[PDB]
Amino acid sequence: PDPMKNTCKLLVVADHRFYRYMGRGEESTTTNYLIELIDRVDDIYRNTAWDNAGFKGYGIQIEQIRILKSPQEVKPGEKHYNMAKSYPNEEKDAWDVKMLLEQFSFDIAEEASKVCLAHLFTYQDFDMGTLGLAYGGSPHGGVCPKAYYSPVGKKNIYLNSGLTSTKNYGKTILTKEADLVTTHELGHNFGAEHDPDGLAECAPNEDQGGKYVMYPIAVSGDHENNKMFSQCSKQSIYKTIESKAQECFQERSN
Ligand SMILES: CC(C)C[C@H](CC(=O)NO)C(=O)N[C@H](C(=O)N[C@@H](C)C(=O)NCCN)C(C)(C)C
Ligand SMILES: [Zn+2]
Repeated sequence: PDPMKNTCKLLVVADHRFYRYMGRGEESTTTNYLIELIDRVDDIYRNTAWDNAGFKGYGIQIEQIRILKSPQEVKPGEKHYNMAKSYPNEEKDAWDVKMLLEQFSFDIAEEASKVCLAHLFTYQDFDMGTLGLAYGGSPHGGVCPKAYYSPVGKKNIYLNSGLTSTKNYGKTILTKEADLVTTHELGHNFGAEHDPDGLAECAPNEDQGGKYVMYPIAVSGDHENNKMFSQCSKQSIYKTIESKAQECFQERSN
């Protein structure tokens, strides 16, 4: 690994929802939560041997934390990821998660072109227990800004983004749970797809340590494998990490 290029710098954004409900309406409380979360998530990444050998030391660090203290005032018909109402159903507490990710990508496109990854932290109750979403490892996107011209948006947007909500079923999720969501979404950004039941090695039984972080069904984090990447995820991220490090990875600060 190139110690000069082993860290994916992040642009972390907290919308007014997160600021109010998670940060208690205080910058200090909001940034502290995020700084500590990314650090724990980083511990997972830095310590992972993508090649089960010496290809490790790769992780994430926050470059900028943007805090949107109040909803984004918009003109009728116009939408923004930080606006007060949910879209498309203003009656629901949350946006359709997919449309929200696209909107976030559209709105922070300018800032996203200057970073390895952009991650939105919000506080809205997504339907059917969904906690987050991200580009990369699908059916393109992920680490390092890749342009995509949006016909509807009339500009280039970048697919190096993801989001995490710390609210599910009417309550704030446990910090141990939030860590898992971000690790999983960032996992997608790093190229990992979900672990398939078809490969036991990548989706063990509860008596074998449980499932790994990229399993599609949320894992409380009370089982051993829960906060680790399976061999399937490792292989994917390993392939991705190589062709990408030189492109946008930087040197770890500290
Ligand atoms: C951290 C997890 C892995 C993220 C995924 C979504 C995903 O794959 N993001 O990239 C999720 O929220 N999964 C939900 C989940 O497991 N949520 C749990 C809390 C749930 O609703 N469990 C009860 C089922 N009614 C689904 C969509 C499966 C309901
Ligand atoms: Zn997923």
